[PDB]
Amino acid sequence: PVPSRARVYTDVNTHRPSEYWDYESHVVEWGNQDDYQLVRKLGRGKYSEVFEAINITNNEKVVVKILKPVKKKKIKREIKILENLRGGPNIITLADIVKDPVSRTPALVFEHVNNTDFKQLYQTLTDYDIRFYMYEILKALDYCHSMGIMHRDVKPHNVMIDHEHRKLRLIDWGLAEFYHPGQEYNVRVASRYFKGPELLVDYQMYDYSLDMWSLGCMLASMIFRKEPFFHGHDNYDQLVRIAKVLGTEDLYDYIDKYNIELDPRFNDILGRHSRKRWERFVHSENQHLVSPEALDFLDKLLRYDHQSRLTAREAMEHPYFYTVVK
Repeated sequence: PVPSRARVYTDVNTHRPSEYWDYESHVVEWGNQDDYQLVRKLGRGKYSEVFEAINITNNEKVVVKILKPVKKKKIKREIKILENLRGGPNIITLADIVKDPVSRTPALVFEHVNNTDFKQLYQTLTDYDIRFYMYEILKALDYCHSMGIMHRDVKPHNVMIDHEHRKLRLIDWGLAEFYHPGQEYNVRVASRYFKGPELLVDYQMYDYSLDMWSLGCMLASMIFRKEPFFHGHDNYDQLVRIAKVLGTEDLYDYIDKYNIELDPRFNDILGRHSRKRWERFVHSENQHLVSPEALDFLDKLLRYDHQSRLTAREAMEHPYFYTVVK
């Protein structure tokens, strides 16, 4: 395959001191674990467990994430990314790092986020709230991309919103990575329904624009009230579901452009499909969420060619957000 490079924030990391991105060399500053009282486990992932907790020194509600004793490399990567992004718009705030006595591993403490006030993005929102919260997610993505970081796991479960106060956080930076031009990355990132075509066709030289495809998948599910929008039964069927919408000729042009050697299974299952107009997904019960601006925006995110997709900053300038107070 031919190389690719991000068209924005291309060499951010190249120009930084090595300490910025060389997470393996990072030295952890430890707090005191007994400042935190675990209240209940909220969830369990492949690499962590998350808990509702209280900082008993000040009665503050916090979220604690105990990192499973997997590859230490991944632990330092998440910590370094969270410290580099700390204070950025809508980025979850890492307040402390303590050693859990039971797991014997680092436990990350997050402040200004709690399970009572903030909830995962599982709500059915109005047109205005979709635009408002999508703009808040874009502020987080433009910030992390501008800091040379790709999130690689954008999905509803990684967006926390306090609806009463209209606050949002982009969470779970466990799959995030530093972008370096020319670097090959693992394609086993993101949840199936949110995987970009680059991951499905095994193109490793991807970049920040992967997060923009995932965002487009979220948007399409919200405006069309179809969860998930691209509902593949496995990774092979996931690309067929995308191709039934966007067509196979632009997919094959994308594969041709980057000289991707396609898995032969895809040539057997893809067949030939033409692009559908978005109005094919509009019906009486979602038409109130659809506008010409929403369709144009969706169209500019959901493009096979990762270099052609809107970037997070270009998305912030799009007409879909003109109505959002900024």
